[PDB]
Amino acid sequence: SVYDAAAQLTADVKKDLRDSWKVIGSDKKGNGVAFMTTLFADNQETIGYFKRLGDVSQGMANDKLRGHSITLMYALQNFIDQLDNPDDLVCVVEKFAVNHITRKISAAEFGKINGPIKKVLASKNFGDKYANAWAKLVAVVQAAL
Amino acid sequence: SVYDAAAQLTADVKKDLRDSWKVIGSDKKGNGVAFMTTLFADNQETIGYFKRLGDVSQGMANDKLRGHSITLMYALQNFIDQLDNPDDLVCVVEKFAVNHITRKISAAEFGKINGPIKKVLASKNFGDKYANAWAKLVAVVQAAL
Ligand code: HEM
Ligand code: HEM
Repeated sequence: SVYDAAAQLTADVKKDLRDSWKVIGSDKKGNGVAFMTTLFADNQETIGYFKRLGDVSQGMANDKLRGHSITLMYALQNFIDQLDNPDDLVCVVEKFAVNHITRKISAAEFGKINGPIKKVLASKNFGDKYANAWAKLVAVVQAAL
Repeated sequence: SVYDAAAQLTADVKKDLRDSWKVIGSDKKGNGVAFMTTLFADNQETIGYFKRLGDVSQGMANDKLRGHSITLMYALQNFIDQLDNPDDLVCVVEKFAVNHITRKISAAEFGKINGPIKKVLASKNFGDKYANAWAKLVAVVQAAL
């Protein structure tokens, strides 16, 4: 199933992912926090999963949230680096899913990250074309949940 | 404390970490798997913590082990990237510690990774000077467990 989702990552899709990541990944702390604070603002209900982070309204200044946000970006870095080898992408995606499955995060719940990603990409001037590419990457993860 | 341990990362220690990582981080899959197989060989008692991975003697052929090994390298990449800012290094280290604390991995247990790191580093022509540099980085994580 994960392999089938990975099949949607065509040559053009992988190219758009790498080009956008070249910019997005250049500031992991800034964009990582941007992803999270946008998620919490557009889908307040997701905050229920992050009680451990404490006062998330503090944003960047919250050490726990900042730590989580930076770390989140290295999972994407991992995914992006394995794009040319389906076997490695799949094993890393399934490895990543383990803890999220334990947390009872469904594919539908995980999909809520698409909105924030689209908004952050747009703030960097990466249009719908790029948003659709990232949605496909997220779909690979969703297939493992 | 983790804040006191982070201060132990002096100028030259950070420099040796970067120079060695430039080579070691070049092949995350190969070196990551080497780290793990060496750990399981020198400390068979730690295999119990990785029951989910299955037959760990299969090495590279074991998809779950390969997935974990590659992922492990991105945590180190994270640490190396935060060396410039002690505040970020600390929040990233504490974030990383959460799941290991939940698994009841003690500071002493975590320290068993020092052997494997020294051996892989030696196989790449990086001697004691570098092994000790990495031990100091590992000590920062140990302080958070
Ligand atoms: C593309 C998006 C995402 C990425 C790359 C990502 C990445 C990560 C990473 C690397 C970790 C640390 C390792 C672990 O514990 O598994 C993590 C932890 C976690 N993730 Fe995900 N995640 C994403 C989306 C989500 C979403 C949408 C939710 C919830 C609706 C979620 C909830 C969690 C929680 C609760 C933790 C633990 C936080 C803590 O207490 O420190 N993740 N995630
Ligand atoms: C250089 C040291 C190490 C690094 C960088 C590292 C990194 C990681 C990462 C990134 C994960 C995935 C995220 C998570 O679930 O927390 C993880 C999982 C894990 N780590 Fe650590 N780790 C290290 C050493 C150890 C040691 C020494 C043990 C115990 C003897 C250990 C036991 C575990 C276990 C059991 C898992 C879950 C494996 C699975 O079911 O997939 N780790 N570690």
